Amino acid sequence: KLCSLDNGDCDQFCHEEQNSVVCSCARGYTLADNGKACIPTGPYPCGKQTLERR
Amino acid sequence: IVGGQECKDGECPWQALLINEENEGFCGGTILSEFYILTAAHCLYQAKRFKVRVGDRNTEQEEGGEAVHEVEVVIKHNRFTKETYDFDIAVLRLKTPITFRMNVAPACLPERDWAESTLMTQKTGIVSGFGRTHEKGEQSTRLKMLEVPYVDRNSCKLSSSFIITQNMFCAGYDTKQEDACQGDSGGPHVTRFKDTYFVTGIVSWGEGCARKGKYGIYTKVTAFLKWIDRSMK
Ligand SMILES: C[N+](C)(C)CCCN1C(=O)[C@@H]2[C@H](C1=O)[C@H](c1ncc(-c3ccc(Cl)s3)o1)N1CCC[C@@H]21
Ligand code: NA
Ligand code: NA
Repeated sequence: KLCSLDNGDCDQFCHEEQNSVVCSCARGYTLADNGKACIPTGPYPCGKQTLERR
Repeated sequence: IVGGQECKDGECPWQALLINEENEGFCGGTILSEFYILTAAHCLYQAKRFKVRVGDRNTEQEEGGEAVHEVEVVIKHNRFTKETYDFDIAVLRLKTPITFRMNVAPACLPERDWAESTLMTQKTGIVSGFGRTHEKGEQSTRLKMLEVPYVDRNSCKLSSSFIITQNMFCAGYDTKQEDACQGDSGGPHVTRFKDTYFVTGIVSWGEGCARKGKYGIYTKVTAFLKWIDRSMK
């Protein structure tokens, strides 16, 4: 499985291992249990437009 | 910004504005965290003294969300050269921390190898600022953004009267009249990946604005991701 096809299914960073991919996330996000999604840890995570007026 | 469109509410929340002795904007910046702004080293020579405004979309209206921050430390790249604008990067540490809120949020710093394989290989990035709306014009009172295609390095070098180093990249259009401009320099070039915006460039220089056969020149942030991390401690 490869980062060159759909970014390895990763929401953010993807890196290839011998057989597999490993996903990771920027500071302010936690990698989800599924190993793919990036879950914000606060209301103003990096790189997100501020569209939900709190 | 020449061409493009006005940023919509919440859509450019990492934009910072460097303001001179007058509260006039002269350069942009990118919010990286509560304490740090990314800008161009060449911006540091454009005003004797300056502060940083965040949360502003309209410089002639008080929305209520705007804040001004003083600079505690300037961290200029030690290889910056005025002659060529090589190494055109600086980080500012603010005296007081930014409170993130509507129109005030950081852009993400990507991992280098993934940025190279995944962001820099996208069709386009986005540049923003309050700069001039045409080469000989006036600065925009409203924050604008613009989608700019990545331009290949060979084409970049051929088009330029000045050296393009590997710390620079081109973006924009050959003949279409859309570009960054004076007053945008130091500001953000970001690349979208699945609805998240990552820092990819710093507005650095151009031969005029939106000229035929010329492109916008940007500091290549991938070359400086380790330097940024060190600078931010
Ligand atoms: C050969 N070089 C020394 C690198 C040329 C540098 C020219 N340079 C400046 O001196 C800066 C910057 C610029 O392009 C800036 C400027 N003019 C056009 C632009 C841009 C157009 C497209 C961009 Cl991306 S950045 O930036 N100038 C207006 C105020 C300061 C001065
Ligand atoms: Na305002
Ligand atoms: Na052009």
